[PDB]
Amino acid sequence: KRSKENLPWVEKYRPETLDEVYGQNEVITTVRKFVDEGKLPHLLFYGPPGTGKTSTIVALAREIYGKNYSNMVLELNASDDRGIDVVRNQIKDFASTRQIFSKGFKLIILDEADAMTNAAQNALRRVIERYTKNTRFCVLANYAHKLTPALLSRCTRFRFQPLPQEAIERRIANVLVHEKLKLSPNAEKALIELSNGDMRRVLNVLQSCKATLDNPDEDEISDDVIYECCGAPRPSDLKAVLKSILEDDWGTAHYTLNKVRSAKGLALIDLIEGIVKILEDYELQNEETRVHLLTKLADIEYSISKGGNDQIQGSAVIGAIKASFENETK
Amino acid sequence: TLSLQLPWVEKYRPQVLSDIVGNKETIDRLQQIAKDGNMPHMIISGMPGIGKTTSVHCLAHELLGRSYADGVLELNASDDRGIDVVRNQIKHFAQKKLHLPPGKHKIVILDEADSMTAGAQQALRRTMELYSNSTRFAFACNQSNKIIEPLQSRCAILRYSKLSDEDVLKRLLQIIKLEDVKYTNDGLEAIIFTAEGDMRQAINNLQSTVAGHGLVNADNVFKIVDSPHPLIVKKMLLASNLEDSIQILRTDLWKKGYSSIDIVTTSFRVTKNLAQVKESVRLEMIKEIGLTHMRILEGVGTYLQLASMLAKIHKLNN
Amino acid sequence: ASMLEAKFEEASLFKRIIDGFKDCVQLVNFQCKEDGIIAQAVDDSRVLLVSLEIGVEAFQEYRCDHPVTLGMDLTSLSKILRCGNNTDTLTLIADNTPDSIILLFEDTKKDRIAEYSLKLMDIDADFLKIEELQYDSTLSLPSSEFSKIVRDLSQLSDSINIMITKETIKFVADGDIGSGSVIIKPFVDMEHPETSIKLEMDQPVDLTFGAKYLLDIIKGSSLSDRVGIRLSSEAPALFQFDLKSGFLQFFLAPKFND
Amino acid sequence: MSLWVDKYRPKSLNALSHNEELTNFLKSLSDQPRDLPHLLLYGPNGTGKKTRCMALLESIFGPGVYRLKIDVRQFVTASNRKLELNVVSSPYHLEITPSDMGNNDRIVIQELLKEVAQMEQVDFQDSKDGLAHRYKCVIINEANSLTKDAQAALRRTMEKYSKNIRLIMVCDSMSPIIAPIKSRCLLIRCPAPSDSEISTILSDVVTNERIQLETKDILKRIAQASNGNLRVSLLMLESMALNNELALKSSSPIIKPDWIIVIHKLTRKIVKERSVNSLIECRAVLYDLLAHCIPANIILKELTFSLLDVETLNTTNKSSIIEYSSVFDERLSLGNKAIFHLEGFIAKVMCCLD
Amino acid sequence: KRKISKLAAEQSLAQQPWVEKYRPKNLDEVTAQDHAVTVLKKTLKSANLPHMLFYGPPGTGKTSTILALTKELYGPDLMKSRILELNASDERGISIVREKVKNFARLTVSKPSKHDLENYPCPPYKIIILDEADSMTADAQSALRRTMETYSGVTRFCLICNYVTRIIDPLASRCSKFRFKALDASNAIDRLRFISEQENVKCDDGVLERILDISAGDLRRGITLLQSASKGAQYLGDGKNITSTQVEELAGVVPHDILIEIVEKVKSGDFDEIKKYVNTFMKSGWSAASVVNQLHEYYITNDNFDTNFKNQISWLLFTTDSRLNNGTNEHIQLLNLLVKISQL
DNA sequence: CCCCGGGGCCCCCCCGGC
DNA sequence: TTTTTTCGGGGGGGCCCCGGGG
Ligand SMILES: Nc1ncnc2c1ncn2[C@@H]1O[C@H](COP(=O)(O)OP(=O)(O)OP(O)(O)=S)[C@@H](O)[C@H]1O
Ligand SMILES: Nc1ncnc2c1ncn2[C@@H]1O[C@H](COP(=O)(O)OP(=O)(O)OP(O)(O)=S)[C@@H](O)[C@H]1O
Ligand SMILES: Nc1ncnc2c1ncn2[C@@H]1O[C@H](COP(=O)(O)OP(=O)(O)OP(O)(O)=S)[C@@H](O)[C@H]1O
Ligand SMILES: Nc1nc2c(ncn2[C@@H]2O[C@H](COP(=O)(O)OP(=O)(O)O)[C@@H](O)[C@H]2O)c(=O)[nH]1
Ligand SMILES: [Mg+2]
Ligand SMILES: [Mg+2]
Ligand SMILES: [Mg+2]
Repeated sequence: KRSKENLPWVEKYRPETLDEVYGQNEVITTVRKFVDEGKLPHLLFYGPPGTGKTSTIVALAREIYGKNYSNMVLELNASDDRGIDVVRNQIKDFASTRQIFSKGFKLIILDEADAMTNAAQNALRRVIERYTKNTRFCVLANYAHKLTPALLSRCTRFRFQPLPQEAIERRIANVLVHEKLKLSPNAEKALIELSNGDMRRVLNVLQSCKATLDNPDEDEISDDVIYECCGAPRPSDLKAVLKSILEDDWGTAHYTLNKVRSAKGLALIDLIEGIVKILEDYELQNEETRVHLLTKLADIEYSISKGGNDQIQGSAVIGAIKASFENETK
Repeated sequence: TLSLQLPWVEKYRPQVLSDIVGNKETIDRLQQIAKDGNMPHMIISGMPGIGKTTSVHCLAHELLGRSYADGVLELNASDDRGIDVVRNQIKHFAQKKLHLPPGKHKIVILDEADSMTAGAQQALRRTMELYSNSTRFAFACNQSNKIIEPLQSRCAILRYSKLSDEDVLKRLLQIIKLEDVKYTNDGLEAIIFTAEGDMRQAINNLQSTVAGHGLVNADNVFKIVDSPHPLIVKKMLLASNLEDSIQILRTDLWKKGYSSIDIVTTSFRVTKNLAQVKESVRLEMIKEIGLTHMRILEGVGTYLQLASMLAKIHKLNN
Repeated sequence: ASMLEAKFEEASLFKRIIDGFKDCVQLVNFQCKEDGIIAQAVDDSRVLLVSLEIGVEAFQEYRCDHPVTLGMDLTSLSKILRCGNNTDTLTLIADNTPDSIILLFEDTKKDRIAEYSLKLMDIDADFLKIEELQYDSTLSLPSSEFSKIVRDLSQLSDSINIMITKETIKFVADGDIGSGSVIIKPFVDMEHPETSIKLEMDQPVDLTFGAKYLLDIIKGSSLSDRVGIRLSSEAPALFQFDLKSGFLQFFLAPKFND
Repeated sequence: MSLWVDKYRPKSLNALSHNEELTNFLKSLSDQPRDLPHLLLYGPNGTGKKTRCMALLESIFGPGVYRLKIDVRQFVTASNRKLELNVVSSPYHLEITPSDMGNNDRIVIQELLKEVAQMEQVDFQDSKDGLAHRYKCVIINEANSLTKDAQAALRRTMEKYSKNIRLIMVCDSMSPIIAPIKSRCLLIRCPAPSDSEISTILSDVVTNERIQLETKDILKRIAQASNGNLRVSLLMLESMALNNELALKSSSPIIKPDWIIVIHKLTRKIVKERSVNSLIECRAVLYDLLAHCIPANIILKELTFSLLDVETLNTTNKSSIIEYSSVFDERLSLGNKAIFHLEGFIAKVMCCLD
Repeated sequence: KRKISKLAAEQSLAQQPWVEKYRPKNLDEVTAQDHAVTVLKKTLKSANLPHMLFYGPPGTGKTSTILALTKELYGPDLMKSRILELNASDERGISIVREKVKNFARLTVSKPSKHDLENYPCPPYKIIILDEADSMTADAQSALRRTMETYSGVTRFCLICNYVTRIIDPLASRCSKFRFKALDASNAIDRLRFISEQENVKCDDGVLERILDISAGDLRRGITLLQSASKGAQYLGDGKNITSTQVEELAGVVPHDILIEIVEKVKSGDFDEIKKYVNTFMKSGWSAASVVNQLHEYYITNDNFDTNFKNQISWLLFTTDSRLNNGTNEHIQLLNLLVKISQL
């Protein structure tokens, strides 16, 4: 904990103010409007991993209370005990008592509330209803099916979308400026493609790419560096494998798959996922082809998830694709 | 800003039984009980945000007048309601001597009683029977099945139903006139449609829309309240072509940040409540959905699994 | 044993100080500097703030080269302090960039040495200035009477209401089984100036506090024979126990009046 | 006296009489036992895997390995449930069967084995090389029955404390063993003895016990009926000798187990009658078999192979039967209530036959 | 009791099994994981090690890599106080994660000694290593999410697994992912040859390559096979070279003649003959997985079968392998597979 | 120096979806 | 016309033993 430069990039680049949260303009604008006019309701933030929920709520707490927000809000997460007794005693005491420092309202942040038991959620209902005049609740979740309907009825919901491309590009530009790094356009495209809308993945991969350069001061990060550090297949490899499967005999396809995998030690799961993404754009005459492709590839993925024999699984992928595409003729 | 605006669900909480919309017969019966007296042991069950707690509190207030503080004992899930509590505190309250008007009794309001343990409910039986001459019990719950049969036998069952769109519109218009809210017919229609009979949700959504955009129209309402994903799932499952279902899955659910577990659970529920389709077909689809749900629970929460589930459902429906 | 060396001539004083607020907070940062030791902690419910100060007059010897922050779990510290006899001097020892604190109990008469080490913890707490406020009312009364009143009233209700009016202090509790009210008036006896009750009022006040927090606070009565209560509307209530060199302060937030 | 299967069990590597190549490999392993890795012996049941393991232990340490005692160990679960474990111990090795604790087998791995692993040997057990033995051997019987969590717990225990203990596991099949465990063990195949070797062993027992034999063909028939199981062949020889006043004739019939006869009767009934009432009676028979400690997997295998030996069935029926047997054997592997899967298999077979 | 004097670490290691004896001791002894080892080495000077998720197939060098990294980072003396290792052999319930892991993560880093600061980098944080993290329950994993982020300034987490899908999505998001590749004759031959030379093992040309092919991505299995072959050669005491046939015999690979007989029986198509042959075959104790792998190799690579036959047999083999992976009866599954192939 | 009140563990018993 | 498995949470009965009072 010497300096901020000894931290992982995911934590080192955590937004400190609402102005640094990207890709959530609608939610940020709405919550800022609520806070400015003192019309903050009970909030629920539902979204996938690494979209800015915790960052946004902490930034909102800073906006409301200032630099000393930590002593003016009650933050509980999955790493803490949040049983029914905790709800009855600690949350109830915090919600029904005035602030020690200031004279403002009180904020309770139940991060990862989807991990809370049903009994505690039920106990929270009357606590929320009874102390609304002076207390507000913020719930954060990735899975809404774990939240009781009663709790959902009492909260205003905001959905955090997967981060758009433009927000990721702007944050990457900021990180490159801070770190004195060069990123090629194709490298940025590949990084955004592999991120799948998660900023944490982008930051971790960028840190690994920087660590992979011999001389980061002048060396530039190319798509080759990204693929090498992440150990992911290149688009050319996927295209070649798919072409061999769809246009060559069994021996040639098997040899091509083995050679492509052994060239860089690729994983079969990555090849399957990339081929599925490519095939999703194909215009197929017969629906049976798509049905068989999806079912067989899902079965192969599930089997791979439990281990098994890699060679048999690869041959199964080849055979499944060939058999499914055999239906396009008639 | 350290100020807080009082929520309209609290600012406009009904204070008398006359201000409660919906369930006309039940509210009329409660009004008659309040006017006459001799309140019996009662259990009120219904769905969230329809006016059960409001009804019970209004009844108690109008029945007991100035003696509300001394003659009402309110316990909810946020309080301790164990066997010791039932055996000591509730029993003491029942045995308490309190002079009341000729036809009034002390009231114990056990809100969210469906969360009480079996032992406490068993202990309540003799307390209710012995001191019925001075104390009466009111239960409010979401699931009446959770109340043990011996308690149900001693109580009067007053079941509440979902509020119709007319009652919701009436209450919303009253609140709008009180608050001077600019609105349009499409906005109110969208609010009512998204509320789904939950008055608290409708009022909260209206207040949020007014705070965020001012004008309550369809555009702002949808900007605040998202389209219910169960309806999107229902559209996905009833699509004619597998391509359309896959497109819906990829664009309206997967790219909107909905988790695979949520999607599969919603699909299971929607298929269960899909009366338009034959029961056997629904059972086959439920089997496939269960297979996919187990796979997701094992950790394979990918879009390919959901696509395969949709393909298998399409094959079944062919 | 180079940077920080602070010797309590009596090892029981530090044990009493820790016991005064060990049931209120668990993780505490002790800041030691040339003019003594300070500490501030906030309860988990964030309703009570504990502030301890010990000057250099409270140590037989005290040496601190540079300011040092020691994060401790009060349960472990109390466990360690319970292993020392009442007739042994207690030396606190810490070095540069410390990961531990050394507690050394010495009995020169018996030539007995007992050295314990307690691992430090990383606590991200910044000392929050307790800005001085001109309180409406300020009173002082013997700690034993306040403890007795609090304990008696806690049996009836979980909330105790304190009303300060001209020439009168009233503690009221209302509960399921009944109610209670204790009324005291400022009284001075020159013969024994330790049972006196002193009050200075500028604006009458009425504030309700949780009974459990008052029960925790009254545990500091073992440190001082008197307790000073400062109350003012729209501000936390201050309960101060004065030590020989320093003090122990509790800031308790009142309950919302609604 | 002791049964002939036990009285004539070899006690040394040089006393083994079948699978000479395996004997040579084991002798090579025991030549320099200081760096011996963990061993996993896999093979058909009743072949001599435990006998060979004990012989290898005797070669490494000495005859004292056969001085076996039985102790009892206590275990406590998270719910304060007291469990007893029977441990077979020797001055040089321990024997444990964690499957006796069922789902609690993990505890035995987490506490007992670990406790032995952490304890360094301080007994001056001088070896052939002149230096005292350094490690203590632990045998895990029925290792294929261990739960996946116990196998996972075994991994770092094997890796970290290899200098203090060495594991010898014995299994009928390696299919239930997780890949990390197989990676950590030296795998040793134990082939079943040939018919000639079984006949030689049986003739040796006969001449040692002074049993009248009309011809040597009876021993060959016994070996053939045993299907390569030496324990079964020896026990069958003893049973036949007892049933014929220690005088075996060329017409003496092969004695079959009671459960085998019940399964054959069930197969005949299934082939003859295919209806719901027949299914109910089959359920009754299955319950009777299961109540008396007949494993479900054994029942399924025996039923499948008995059905496949029926002469009235055609190729399609047999193919369907084997497919259903595979599916329902997987179901049994992934299930709890065995009767459910057995009834499903019988119903599917009944449908296919019609 | 006579008692035995304590044995030095060097001689103790010299008498260990080859897998433990030749475990990498520093980051330079890891053979074919440069894409991650280079990044980990760069962290030695950057001193900003992130949370790590090592995932890969068995015996690829994950535990060795983490141990070597911790040693290189801290030194033999400071390593113990800076490391908290929990594996599948320890209780790791939600209570443990909430209390013990959190308490260790919140602790101040142990003060390095003067010698340690002169020699080793000694970064200002400790490391928690959750080996076999895929065995932890979902709730226990969820309990780590905010603990990882809150105390990143003094603690870094390393999770090691074989099946990445068993790690919940939030944790995988929080961790920088390192995939460990399978070790084959093209990337691990140098290490195996070095081990063979250090042990003076005499092998024919291609024997080590054959061992690595048989191991199928697991270097631990290859080293164990090499040690077994060396022991056999030493016991024989003839001075001859190890051969591929001996390696196959030690590895349980079915002889080619038996495979040809099985293939001919399948080609015949007679159910009874196949059943009798399989009954005789299962008495040899051959592992069903090896038989299925060899059948796959024989059939997929054979040029005498058409596309449709290969398409069907690939799915048949995949189904049989999946069923075997669940711990099923080998005899029944093998017979079913052979019959189904015979009916193609 | 001995008895009584009340905090803290220890042990066991039942649920788990909409 | 009768009666089973596992974690985790919650509840509830039972002591145990420190502290404080007499
Ligand atoms: N909108 C964002 N803008 C900039 N950085 C982001 C954003 N979202 C996530 N990040 C980055 O990823 C890190 C984690 O962001 P979080 O706010 O913790 O996401 P999260 O949605 O709360 O994750 P979960 O739900 O606990 S898995 C931040 O410190 C940022 O570095
Ligand atoms: N029939 C109603 N008439 C007017 N307002 C209502 C009505 N029902 C609900 N509301 C409003 O929504 C708020 C909450 O109503 P509640 O009585 O708490 O619903 P509920 O049935 O108790 O919900 P649950 O079962 O405890 S989740 C009230 O303060 C009212 O402002
Ligand atoms: N990359 C490698 N370089 C050198 N030796 C290796 C390598 N990988 C495995 N080994 C050897 O095999 C032995 C075991 O390696 P491990 O690090 O334990 O593999 P692992 O990935 O941790 O196994 P799992 O995932 O727990 S089954 C090492 O002691 C080495 O002798
Ligand atoms: N004469 C002789 N009998 C053997 C031999 N191997 C095994 N047996 C006999 O076969 C019996 C069963 O062998 P067992 O070790 O239980 O096989 P396992 O079930 O695979 O462990 C033993 O009681 C021995 O008597 C051998 O090599 N020679
Ligand atoms: Mg978060
Ligand atoms: Mg309610
Ligand atoms: Mg490992």
